Amino acid sequence: RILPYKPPEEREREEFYDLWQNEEPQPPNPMHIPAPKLPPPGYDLSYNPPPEYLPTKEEREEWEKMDPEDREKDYLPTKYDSLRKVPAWGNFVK
Amino acid sequence: SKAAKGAQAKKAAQAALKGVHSSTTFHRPKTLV
Amino acid sequence: GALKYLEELSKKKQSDVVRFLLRVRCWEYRQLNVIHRASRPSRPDKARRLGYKAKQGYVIYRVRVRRGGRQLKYQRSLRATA
Amino acid sequence: SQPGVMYIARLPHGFYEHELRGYFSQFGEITRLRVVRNKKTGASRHRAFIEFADAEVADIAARTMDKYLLFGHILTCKIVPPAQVHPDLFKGANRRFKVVPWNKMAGRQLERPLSESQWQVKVAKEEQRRAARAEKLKEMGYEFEA
Amino acid sequence: ALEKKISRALGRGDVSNAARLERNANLPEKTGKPRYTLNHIIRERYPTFQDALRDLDDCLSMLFLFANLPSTTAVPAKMIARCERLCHEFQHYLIVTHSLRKSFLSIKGIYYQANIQGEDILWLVPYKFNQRIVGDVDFRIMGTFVEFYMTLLGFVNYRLYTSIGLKYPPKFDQVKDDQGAELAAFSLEGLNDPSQLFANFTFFLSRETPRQPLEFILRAFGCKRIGWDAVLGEGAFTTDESDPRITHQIIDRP
Amino acid sequence: LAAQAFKLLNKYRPETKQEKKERLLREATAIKEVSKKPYTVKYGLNHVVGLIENKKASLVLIANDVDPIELVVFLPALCRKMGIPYAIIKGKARLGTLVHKKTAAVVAITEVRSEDKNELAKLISAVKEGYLEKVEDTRKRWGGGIMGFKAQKREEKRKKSLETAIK
Amino acid sequence: FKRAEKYVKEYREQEREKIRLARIAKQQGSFHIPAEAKLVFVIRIKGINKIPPKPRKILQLLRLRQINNGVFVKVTKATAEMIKIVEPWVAYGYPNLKSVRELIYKRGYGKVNGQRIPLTDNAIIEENLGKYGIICIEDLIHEIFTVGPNFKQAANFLWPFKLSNPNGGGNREEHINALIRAMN
RNA sequence: CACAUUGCGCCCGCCGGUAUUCCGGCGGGCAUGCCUGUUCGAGCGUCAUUUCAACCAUCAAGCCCUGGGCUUGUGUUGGGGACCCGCGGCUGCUCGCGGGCCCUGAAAAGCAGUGGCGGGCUCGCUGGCGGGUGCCAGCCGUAAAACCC
Repeated sequence: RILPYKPPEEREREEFYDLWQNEEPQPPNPMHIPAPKLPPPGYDLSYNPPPEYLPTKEEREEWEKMDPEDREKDYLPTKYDSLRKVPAWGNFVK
Repeated sequence: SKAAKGAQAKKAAQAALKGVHSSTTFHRPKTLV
Repeated sequence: GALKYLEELSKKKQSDVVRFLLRVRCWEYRQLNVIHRASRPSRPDKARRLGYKAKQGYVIYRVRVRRGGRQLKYQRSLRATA
Repeated sequence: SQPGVMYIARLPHGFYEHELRGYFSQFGEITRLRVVRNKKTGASRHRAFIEFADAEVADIAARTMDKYLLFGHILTCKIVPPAQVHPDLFKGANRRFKVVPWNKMAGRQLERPLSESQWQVKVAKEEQRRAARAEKLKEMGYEFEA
Repeated sequence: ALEKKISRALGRGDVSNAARLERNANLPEKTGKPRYTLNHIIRERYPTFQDALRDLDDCLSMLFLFANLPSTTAVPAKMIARCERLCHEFQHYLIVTHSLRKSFLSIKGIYYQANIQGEDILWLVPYKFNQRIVGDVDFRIMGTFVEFYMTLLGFVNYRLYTSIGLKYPPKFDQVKDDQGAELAAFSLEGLNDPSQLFANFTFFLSRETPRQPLEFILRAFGCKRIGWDAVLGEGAFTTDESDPRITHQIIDRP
Repeated sequence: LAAQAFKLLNKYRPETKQEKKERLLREATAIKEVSKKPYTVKYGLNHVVGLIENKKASLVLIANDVDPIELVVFLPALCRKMGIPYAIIKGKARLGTLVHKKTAAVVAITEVRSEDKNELAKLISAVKEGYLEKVEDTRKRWGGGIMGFKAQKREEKRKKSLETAIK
Repeated sequence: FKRAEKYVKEYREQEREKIRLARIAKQQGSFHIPAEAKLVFVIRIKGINKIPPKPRKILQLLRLRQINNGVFVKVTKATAEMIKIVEPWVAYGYPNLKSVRELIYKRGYGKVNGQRIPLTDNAIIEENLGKYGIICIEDLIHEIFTVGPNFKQAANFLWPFKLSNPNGGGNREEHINALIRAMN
């Protein structure tokens, strides 16, 4: 009726399924407003983009000088000669 | 001088014997229902 | 034997300790309601002797009734009224 | 200007000069302090004397730490009356008592070479020591040669 | 109520009862799994595997970022390890199925697009660096998101592996994990254009190249014979750079 | 003194219900497949008073906040009469968490182990000197009468309202 | 307010570091370790408050000033002496490759002009180092793990790793990996 | 809830009508005193909270005449008693170093005495030099060194 004594070391030593097991299509409710998907990455983002996209030094200076949360785009294209020279993005987590 | 010394001695005594640890209106708090 | 010590102490009522306790406790009861739940017996020896057990189900309620007479004398007691 | 002398006894091992100074300077202002130690070995005799600037401070400290249990030691803090304070009691106060290897000194003194002409007149003197040994051995009955 | 009881026992000093009530509380700090079971929430949010695949975008973005991120109180070390394990398992499914389609390199990191059951799935993985945590970044919100998406991706991987026929979860060895096998620490056993591009080749990775991205890409599109320097970790087919039976070798040194 | 007494008594705390059940299960399993006398802190007013009258208690600790007080008001006098060292500690909850309850009005140490006999004897000496000497100095006098500024001023007001002209 | 209990406590403690240091000095080379030039991670943790001058200087040299710090050191004879001296205040062991990767990537920083800079670009890596041939973070990892000629410069470049208190988690050999997992 | 009018509130859910918002209807609920328990609390009611913990070598290295033995591994509360000794100084008396016997709760009421190297402090002379210092939780044994930097 009751389990026998078992030592603490043995107790510590001793101590998945399909969610859609019965899956059926359901009507879509009309109050749900799905969040828009993020736009695909563009030609500006690549580390070695086509050279026409790159900004000039004066535009880069203005971009760096102007305060954050005030820009049309949150980045400027930058050409790098190699992936080792490609640095980590500063605002990834933010 | 003497008052400061006496106050320091009394403060040390109290620390040794007891340790160092030592709007306006009222409404019924909203408890969980 | 603590209940025996309390029995003798309660027999000594006008003694200084018991008189002091009865005074400050009478003031408390006068500040409280006329009938109120008492969390525990104020006289545990008397309660256990009269049959109070510390189970779930035994409740103690304290009550104050005005003393005196109605020159007519009531046949029942203030205990019965309480 | 009333100096106050307190006698502290039953001191735990490790309740030495600097610990005493720190604790009783938390209580007040310590002018002089001297533990009692053996000259033979630099070991405390479990008592000390603290001379405070203020008599009231000394009295408060003694009353607070009289019967204090510290590391299995019931301390003994009592104020010495000024009539019973011996005038040179803090003779080695505030100084650092040093541990001297007296045994090592006596040794290297024994192995230090020196002209033993006096040690040989002392060989004659320890021969009269043997004469005393002989007179105490006459009751014994043991005769020994040289 | 359980937390109040734990504090109550701890404030009394009953350490054994505190520990028992803690194992009853099932803290993420020890378990490595989310504190609450969110199975019914996932089931009601996505009544269809297609909907699950459609939010798998942000699921993978979250999970790769927090598999790369350091450890905090909101998201513990064991939970981060589980995030990494789930991401690696999803990568194995992509490698086996050749579901990976397109890739991209940007100043933002690396973008991957795959196609699972007709749905395009994108996600961004940061470069292997020390990601900066500056400003008022609240990890508790991101911790809640991480728990939700960990449960979601776990169920998604189960369904994927069961559909393909491989057994879930894959066997995972702490020995090679410690010796640094990353994706090479999982052995996939069964239950009882894409795959030709680099199939009959042999690749070697130098010490200056991104091992995890390059290995993912090559395993996804065919190359079954890949090696790297011993520093990069275990699982390399050949560690000797001098070995002449190597077709291509990757260099990013001046 | 509270810390030292509670060090010894924490070494001699009694078993929890979980620990007792685990022990009994251990011996039952052993029997399916000869012990010394346990030493614990004694608690309960009737048990402790019996120990005191039988001079089995070596140390007694009495909580200060017992209500009704009459349950422990005689205990210091009884302990002094029987010659048993006693002390009054701030805490029936401290005492009751020393035991595995909500409140202990009084606890006692009767016998300890040989590893702690000297510690117990030293605690007896410390308690008796550094508490019983001061309470022997001040235990037979009345307490209270801690009149503050407001109370004393009210009393000059009363005295000047009564003793001056009319009563 | 400091208590007499504490005063006696540090007195007896300091007595025991004095005795232990005396034994180590007299049996110089007490630690019976086979002669191998390998890597050990050393984590400064909580210990006895009053550190004697010699362990204090050794901790200063090893940059283990603050509690919960981490340093990579090669096992030489002087290093073995220093670790045996400062054993009470440190936990040391043999790191594995995954731990090295996690420490350098997740909690890796760099020293420039006496300023902590996070290891965010191989540009700063190859600007500080690189005259020694260290072009990338994985080259730094290569030196540290497979200790090379330039381990000293690699170690001086890496700022001490400021770990976190174990969130529910002498020579410990491979279990320092578990400790690093707990604090990383 | 309400002289009870087949009228009006609030919570959860459902049904029918152009219905996510509107109308009507339907179902399950919402009295007081008190008991036991659950959970959420309030109190210038009371208490605890600056951690008196473990942490030598539960065996190692070197050896010998090959298998046993040896060596090294420095670690001791204090005080007292016309008691019994051994060796160093002292003209001598005696004083030290180590033992033999006994007593005492981890007990206690001046007795402090041995020469130095470095560092700290301070004063004079021309950063430097020379003097002092009941100071060293630094060492050593008499010079000096080490530590230090």
